Amino acid sequence: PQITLWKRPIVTIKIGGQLKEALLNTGADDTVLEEVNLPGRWKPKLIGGIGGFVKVRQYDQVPIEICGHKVIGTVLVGPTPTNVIGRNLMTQIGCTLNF
Amino acid sequence: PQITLWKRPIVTIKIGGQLKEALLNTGADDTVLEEVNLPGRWKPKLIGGIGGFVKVRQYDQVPIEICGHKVIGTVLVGPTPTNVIGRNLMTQIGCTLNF
Amino acid sequence: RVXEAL
Repeated sequence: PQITLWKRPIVTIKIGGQLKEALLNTGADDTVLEEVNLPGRWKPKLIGGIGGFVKVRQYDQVPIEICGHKVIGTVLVGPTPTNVIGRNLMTQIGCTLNF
Repeated sequence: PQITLWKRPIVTIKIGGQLKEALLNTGADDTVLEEVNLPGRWKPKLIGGIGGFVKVRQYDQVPIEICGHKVIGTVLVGPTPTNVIGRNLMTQIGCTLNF
Repeated sequence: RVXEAL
């Protein structure tokens, strides 16, 4: 699909057997979700945005289906005003900017 | 051009006669820069991101050339960790996400 | 409004 930018580029994902929506975010290196629950071990991490830093759990090799495309990568779980898919997953689906 | 997401989608801009780099950010509604000197009147605004919220100046109708494409629109000036081109300007240059 | 690194 081609997605224009007149509205926020939001897509439906499935992760951990649950359905969420999330913003395709070229401004984000990493993928950050809240209130998903992933199984197993994680590592504590801190991520930074516009107004400061937050603590997140880092999970590796998490299966995520992103607008009907199956991918595996790192998923960070923590406080965020909104769910974000970052470049680490976007490259996996072959997502580009075009102008 | 087409820009893949294996690294940060950073472009060169000219704004108010100064040259800057900025990150093409589908996750930002608005365009936020630091250390730019815009002329004239402006209104205080607060923007939010991950980590919390930042006080900014809002300037309307600011010419800005973004990868050699001339557009006009709202530019926010305030403490950001990186300069961001938002969707408000990206739609003006015809920028889309493709996968 | 304006979305991350480190």
